[PDB]
Amino acid sequence: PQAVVGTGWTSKGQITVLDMHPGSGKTHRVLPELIRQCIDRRLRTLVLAPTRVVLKEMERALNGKRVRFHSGAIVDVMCHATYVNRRLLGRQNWEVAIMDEAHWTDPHSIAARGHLYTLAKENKCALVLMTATPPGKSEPFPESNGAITSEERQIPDGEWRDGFDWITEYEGRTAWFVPSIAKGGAIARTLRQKGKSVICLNSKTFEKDYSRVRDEKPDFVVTTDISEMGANLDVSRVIDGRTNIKPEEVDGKVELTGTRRVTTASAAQRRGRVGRQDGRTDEYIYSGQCDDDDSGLVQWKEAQILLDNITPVATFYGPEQDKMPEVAGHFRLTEEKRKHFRHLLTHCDFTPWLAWHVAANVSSVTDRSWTWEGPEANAVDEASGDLVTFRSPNGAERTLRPVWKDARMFKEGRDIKEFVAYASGRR
Ligand SMILES: Nc1ncnc2c1ncn2[C@@H]1O[C@H](COP(=O)(O)OP(=O)(O)O)[C@@H](O)[C@H]1O
Ligand SMILES: [Mn+2]
Ligand code: NA
Repeated sequence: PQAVVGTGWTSKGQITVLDMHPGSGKTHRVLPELIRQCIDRRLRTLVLAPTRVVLKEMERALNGKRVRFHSGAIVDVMCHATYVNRRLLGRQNWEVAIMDEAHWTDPHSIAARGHLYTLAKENKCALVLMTATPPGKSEPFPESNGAITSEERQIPDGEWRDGFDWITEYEGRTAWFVPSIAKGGAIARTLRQKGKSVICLNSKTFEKDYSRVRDEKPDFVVTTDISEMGANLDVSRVIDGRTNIKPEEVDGKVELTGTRRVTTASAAQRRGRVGRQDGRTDEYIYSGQCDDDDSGLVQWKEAQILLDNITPVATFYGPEQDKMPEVAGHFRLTEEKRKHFRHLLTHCDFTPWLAWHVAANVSSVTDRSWTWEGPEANAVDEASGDLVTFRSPNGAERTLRPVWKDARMFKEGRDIKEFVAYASGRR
């Protein structure tokens, strides 16, 4: 059991980074020991899971302990997002905070470790960050429970016919990381045409399909970064193009153009899907280098948006603090507008970026004219190339043309149809 958590780790102001390689037992071994200690010492304790799947991991890992799981117990377990979103309103307090997967660059995750770091720094609580890749450390090839042979090869970027026999002549199960759902679909179509069984994991398919992997044992799992954390794919090979889709504010809009190179922490998680078992050798096949400079991504603005509205002078976790795009408190809203912000996040599935721009600028919680009164360049097109139309309750035909344009609302795991429900005032 890691050295720095024998005792004194639970002391107000203590920040414990556990740099623990993948498969090393952060979730199923170390966490139950930290909770057993916290409960014996009667310390009110917060546990933060990135995702529902890691939360369900924790429910098994903390089976037979007095713990309350959130969607007469002093340990609260919830998702990073749940914590931050609740703090946007009679807030609860804990004196120990344990964050699992504390590398995650989801804006709720950056915001939560920022708030907890700030509290720690003011002696309000003790903080434990657990991850294979602490923020600041640049290490794509961390340690494994078993050997991984890592090799650079050219990897197909879409459909292919000949020239990559090593993909289909492999005898074990593979996980192939792809930068988008669309790129995922084209890889999966080719693999199935080559007679392979394939399950696609992404935000649209996960809750139905993740549990199928264990059972069906497909030749391939074609997955986005959704599988970077707490996903057990039980594969012997990862194929990793080392790309991701990059949400970025460009000329006042959020775009999803093109690909960025992954961060070391992402490459490590992707490689981390294999080498989980000693006495087995697994493969990690990759293409090209990593890039730890993700400062231009909208996630940092979205993290500050969330952090400024859940708060001394609050900062990001120290290593990430260079990436706060504005002076602390810049994005704080009035109470009344934070209420609107929280509604749009929790009930309308808005990005933090869009929810902030709407709540800061719009007169009423009932106004929808912002969805059609944007500049002509912001008009949203259907697949067939026609501009999306819908009807306000008075029967007026509108073209979807939002003042604030976030491409994430109209592709890659969200549908135009759900935004139209909101724009037409059905919400
Ligand atoms: N106390 C325990 N009870 C049950 N399984 C455990 C326990 N400790 C470790 N394991 C198992 O050992 C492995 C630990 O890896 P895991 O906790 O996923 O690592 P990490 O979170 O550091 O990536 C898993 O297969 C887990 O189920
Ligand atoms: Mn884990
Ligand atoms: Na399928």
